[PDB]
Amino acid sequence: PRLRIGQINLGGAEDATRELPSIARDLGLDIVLVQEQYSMVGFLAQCGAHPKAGVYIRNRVLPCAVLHHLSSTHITVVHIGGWDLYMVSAYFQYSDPIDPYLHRLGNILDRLRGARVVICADTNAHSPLWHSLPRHYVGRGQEVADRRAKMEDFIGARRLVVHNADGHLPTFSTANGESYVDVTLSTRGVRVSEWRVTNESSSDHRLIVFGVGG
Repeated sequence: PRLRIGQINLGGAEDATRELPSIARDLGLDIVLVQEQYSMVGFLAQCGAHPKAGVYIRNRVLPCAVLHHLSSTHITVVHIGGWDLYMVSAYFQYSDPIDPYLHRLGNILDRLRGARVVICADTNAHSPLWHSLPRHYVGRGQEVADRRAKMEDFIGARRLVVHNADGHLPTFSTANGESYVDVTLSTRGVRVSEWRVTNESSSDHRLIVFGVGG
């Protein structure tokens, strides 16, 4: 009927990474787009020596192709056969300029022009688009403001849809407080349903779950 997707930054923790299979089984997730995984595990599609993004395919039989020419350590691109859907897991390194990542994503979207694409990214950016509070993106310095602007400009230029729904738990919780930096986007036309933030993961980030159609 519809694919069940998970999105989660694992904080580089081995335990949070190793608990994914059980969570996927419990919630019936088909695919989980991860960031900051403990890469030494063996159930993740990931690229490079020290990947910061990856894709976990709970059911191996599901036809899934990792697009090598479009993937890198921080952005993993896969194509799900049958559902004719491209999915992207991305990690925008905290404290580093966001520009390089947007250019990379832009190139990916250019090469996948006309296709159905879903992007699960830890943007480490704050915007009312994904329900960040005013105190998260206003009065927090020029970098936060610039990062927000660049992300919003990108989303607009690429005509992408933000699926994060209002009224849900913050996607990131630490000692400094709670924030919303994990975003679920897609090209126009892709139907995303039941989007929600859960407390299934032991990571400081909260596992996002949603469904996508064929």
